[PDB]
Amino acid sequence: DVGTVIQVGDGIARAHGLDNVMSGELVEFANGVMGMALNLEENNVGIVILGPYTGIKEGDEVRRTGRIMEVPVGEALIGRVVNPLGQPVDGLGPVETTETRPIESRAPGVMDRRSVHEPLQTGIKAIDALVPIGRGQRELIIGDRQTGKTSVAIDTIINQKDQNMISIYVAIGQKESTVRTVVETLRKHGALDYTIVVTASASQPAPLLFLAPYAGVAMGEYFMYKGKHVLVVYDDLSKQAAAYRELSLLLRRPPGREAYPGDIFYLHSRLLERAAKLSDAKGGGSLTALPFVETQAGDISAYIPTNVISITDGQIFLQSDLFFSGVRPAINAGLSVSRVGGAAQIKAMKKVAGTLRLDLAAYRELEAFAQFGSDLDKATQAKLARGARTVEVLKQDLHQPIPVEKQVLIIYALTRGFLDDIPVEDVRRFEKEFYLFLDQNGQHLLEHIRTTKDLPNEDDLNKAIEAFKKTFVVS
Amino acid sequence: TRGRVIQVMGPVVDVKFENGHLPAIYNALKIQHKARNENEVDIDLTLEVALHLGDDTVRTIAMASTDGLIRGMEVIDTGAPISVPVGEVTLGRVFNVLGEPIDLEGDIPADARRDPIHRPAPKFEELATEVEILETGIKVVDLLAPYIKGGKIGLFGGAGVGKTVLIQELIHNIAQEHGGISVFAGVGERTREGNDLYHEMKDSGVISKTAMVFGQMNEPPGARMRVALTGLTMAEYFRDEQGQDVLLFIDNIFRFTQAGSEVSALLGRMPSAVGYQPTLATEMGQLQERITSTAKGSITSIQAIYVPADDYTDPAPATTFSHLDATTNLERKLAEMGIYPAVDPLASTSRALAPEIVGEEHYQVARKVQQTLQRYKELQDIIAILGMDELSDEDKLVVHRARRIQFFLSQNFHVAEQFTGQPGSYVPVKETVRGFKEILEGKYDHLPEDAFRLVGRIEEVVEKAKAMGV
Amino acid sequence: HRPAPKFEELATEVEILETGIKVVDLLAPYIKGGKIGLFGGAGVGKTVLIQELIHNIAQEHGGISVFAGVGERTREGNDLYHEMKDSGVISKTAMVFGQMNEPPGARMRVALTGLTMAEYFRDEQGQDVLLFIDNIFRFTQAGSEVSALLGRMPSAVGYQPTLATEMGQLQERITSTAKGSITSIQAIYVPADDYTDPAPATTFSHLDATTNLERKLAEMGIYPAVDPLASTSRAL
Ligand SMILES: Nc1ncnc2c1ncn2[C@@H]1O[C@H](COP(=O)(O)OP(=O)(O)OP(=O)(O)O)[C@@H](O)[C@H]1O
Ligand SMILES: Nc1ncnc2c1ncn2[C@@H]1O[C@H](COP(=O)(O)OP(=O)(O)O)[C@@H](O)[C@H]1O
Ligand SMILES: [Mg+2]
Ligand SMILES: [Mg+2]
Repeated sequence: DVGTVIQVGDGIARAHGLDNVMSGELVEFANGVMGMALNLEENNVGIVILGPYTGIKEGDEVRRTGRIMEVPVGEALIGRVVNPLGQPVDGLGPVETTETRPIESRAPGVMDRRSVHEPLQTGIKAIDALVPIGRGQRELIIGDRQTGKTSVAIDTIINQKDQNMISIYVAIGQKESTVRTVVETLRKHGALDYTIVVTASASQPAPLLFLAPYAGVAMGEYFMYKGKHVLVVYDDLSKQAAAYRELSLLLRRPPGREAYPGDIFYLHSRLLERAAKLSDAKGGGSLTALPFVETQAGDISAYIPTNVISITDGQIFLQSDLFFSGVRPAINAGLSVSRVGGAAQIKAMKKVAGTLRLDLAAYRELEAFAQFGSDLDKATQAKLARGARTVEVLKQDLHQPIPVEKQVLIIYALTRGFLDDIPVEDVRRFEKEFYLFLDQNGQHLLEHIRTTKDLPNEDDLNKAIEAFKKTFVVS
Repeated sequence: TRGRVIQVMGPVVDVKFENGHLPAIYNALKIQHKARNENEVDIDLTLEVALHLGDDTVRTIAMASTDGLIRGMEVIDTGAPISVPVGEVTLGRVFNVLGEPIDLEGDIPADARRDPIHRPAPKFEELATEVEILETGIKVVDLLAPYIKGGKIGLFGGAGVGKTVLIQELIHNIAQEHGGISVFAGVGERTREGNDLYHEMKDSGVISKTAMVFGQMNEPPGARMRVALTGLTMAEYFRDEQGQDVLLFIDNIFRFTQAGSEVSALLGRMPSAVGYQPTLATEMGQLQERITSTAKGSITSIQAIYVPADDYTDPAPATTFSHLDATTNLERKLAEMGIYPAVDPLASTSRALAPEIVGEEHYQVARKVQQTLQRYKELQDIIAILGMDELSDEDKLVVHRARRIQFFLSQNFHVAEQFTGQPGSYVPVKETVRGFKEILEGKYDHLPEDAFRLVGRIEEVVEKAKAMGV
Repeated sequence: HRPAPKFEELATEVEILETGIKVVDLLAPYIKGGKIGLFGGAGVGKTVLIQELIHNIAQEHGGISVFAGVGERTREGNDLYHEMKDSGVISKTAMVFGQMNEPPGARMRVALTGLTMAEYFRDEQGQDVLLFIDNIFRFTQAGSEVSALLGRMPSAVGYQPTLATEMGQLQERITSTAKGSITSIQAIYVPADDYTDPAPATTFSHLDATTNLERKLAEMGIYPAVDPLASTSRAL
């Protein structure tokens, strides 16, 4: 079972011989570069190159391996940075291979799943209160370039220290220096205890770019089937989509609507359907996914955004104008919805966070009108004041996930009208001082929130917040 | 006969069998393989022929992943198109495209009836003159947009505005009052609906008759294409052999064109239109034309269809829309008002009975209803700008009656009994028209508006108003 | 043509580069090892800004610099050469030119040869080298022309199938290791005042700081023509 390379060019070679080759089998050359056989003509094989193709020459010997695109998985991979082929990237010696599994396996089917009822905490007040996410749900994040997508993902992975989760971060076509910066930022805060980072940077060939998310999801699926919960984040699926387009074009397949071929919906939906919430019959695993999609000029209506958004269970939209203006983070209620949310959210938050949504929307509309027109009625002015305080509460600083209990308590304080007296800029100081006061005085409320999952004794909570108001000093 | 594999090209597969006596187009070939040594992988695959080539080669399409296929492996041809198992034995379970149940409750015996999927549409000889209206038991549907049996229905409703409740009620009614069974075939997202249908239609028992067929996005293009045709063969068995007065349902048409979007990727041939396959109209027509009434048996394959594309001028929505017969719309703003089902006066066709046959009263009532609703809409526009109090008495009376008319549209669904607790009401079409006529005639102008909610008949409105202690 | 630097080698530290220009220093600081982009229409002063920045850096900081002209106008190249010779800066810098009247392959490879000059300076002399590139737009155009000649199917707006990869390589060999920065300042032209053409978007994905020049400022008395609000740097 030996062959010779008869053609080479821009990553797609051809080979003569290889009688017993199997479609999809890993194949390797005398140079040592790995290749994926894709097409088997009547007397020659079409090989896609995974690695540097410069070294290859026609007449080179090619050898089959006998495996069908297996990616190593195991416990050793936790905390490491690895290639989609599974090779170590950050030195530190070779990772131990517990077992090897293909990446072309079938997704979890119908009647083998379960409705989502378990919360997943990101740590951002606005997200956790307005747009909850459940374990096993797929939530897409879209925004203009430079809007904090990576900051939100890092905040979620950092907050996942408390709750059992195996997090896998997949960097597709990202700049290498940013990848290393994120790796070090996860090394601090201890996030590398459980996180696995898979990287395939822009320099890597397009086949690796399109193969990376498949390898990451394949790695997560093993912890899914053993029973461990998983959270996988794709830094940007658009790079995978583009790298797919390029490979098909080089292989001479005709384009579709745009330069993208018709396959892209199948390619991305096969990836995204692989995340599921399993039932008791299958071990009860879960795999949350938070894909990211790039948006030009803030125009949602486009081929890739609609194509992917048709697949997911919801999406969150971040506006760059609000972000740059000083509202960080920034989410628009109109375009952001979570269809699976409400069942995973703990009852405490569901009770606490009822009027906040209506206040945000109605106040924002009224504020638009008011900045248009000065003269107003007294009730509208009171609504404006309440909305201003609400906007002030929602603001959150960088790399500081907040535990849920403080969120629900501060949202309760905001909604009941205790916070209204505090001036705008003093609201943030009020918030952090209230967190310190909660650590100081109301511990039993926090423990009752932890254990019960419901709002604690309301009278004592009212007394505690009133006492904090009595202690707090304005201006 | 037996033939060997020679080529593989991934999803289009393009296996060029070298054979002695070729199989016809659409025939089924099955591959069985065992792991002779460590390298080889056991695979069991089914393929459908789609094209003949020079010499003995016959192009095929595989219904599952081809990883592990090796040149030289032997292939056996069945002799007929892929055979769905169908009949009494198959009723009451969820199938894949090929014919095996996905849920492992039981396995179909080999002795069962198996029929080919691909069949020519009914000849012109066996068709029947179509004038009659199917009864739905839903007041708004029986008053504004009736459904012609044997014809494709369109419902443009977003997910979460009552689509599942509406289809559950339709299938429950059609199995309660008629002899019709339903068939469902989805392609999109997650089937949480399986448990809702399990609850209500297994309490009713119709679940034992509805033979759902599922193959969704994760599947290769071939299965996603042929799923709808399997679903249709399910109905074809009943209509041909059973010949009962079963005016059955099949609940997806456009999803075949949504799969046709991927069939454009399945082709591997010259592009046309906007990247679409050249044969878009023909491929869709072949499916659509198999739904007909007939004189062989009282089986009308009337289908309710949801169109996710919802873009007017695109070639595939336009081509599908050309075949539609009736249309309905579900909107969230109407869902806000508590009026269920959330259907608005939008309608299409359905004039085969009214006023064609006689249908005078029904047609005039419907026209007055739509006219009054549009007048109320413009009056509501005026009210916000300036105020209702300044309206004249005769114009105010229009809003007065319009409120009652708007609220009467609600129906207490039978399926809602497990949440609301209301037993549920079924209304005949003639009863709907006759009762509603008095509302337009102002027989009950004095009754409070709140009585006109979630009741089947006008006498129920009167008795509810009485129960309010007038 | 050389394999890229690996993951373990790279550093992450941030160092600001002072230019002495009020707008740039105040509202869009540049970073050692980072890539800085200059965007704008025709006749707004991008070449004047890059040339005066070269002079200012060589005058005050005194670091080595390399200039790569990808398809530069022969008239502008000769005027730049004479201006730098008069300035006494040429001795500190180095220049490589790929002329427009040359086959597209040479106009593609000229940026890589300039990068190789900066590479040897940074690897052996281990200091803060700078690399100026005249225009990436013509680099992408040359790539498209070479692909069309070679017989590859077009994509996007007539562009070559392999665009993202080539841009990524050219901008990922420019990385600041522990030894040396290889900071780059790059200018790009917007064909129709729309920031959506594939080349501007692909380059836009790679930038740490972007400074965009407006024709209205250029025709106003305000020199240089830099829009404050739309110019941003992630090191602010
Ligand atoms: N809540 C916040 N308050 C203040 N600054 C913030 C906040 N969230 C994010 N930022 C800052 O905004 C920037 C966001 O950078 P980030 O890499 O996350 O962007 P991105 O939108 O994901 O873009 P790209 O896809 O190009 O990486 C960072 O400089 C980060 O420090
Ligand atoms: N800061 C400035 N000082 C003086 N003249 C300027 C300045 N900026 C622009 N100009 C005028 O505009 C022209 C700039 O040319 P150039 O920098 O090549 O524009 P572009 O980079 O848009 O091609 C000069 O010829 C000069 O006359
Ligand atoms: Mg980012
Ligand atoms: Mg210029």
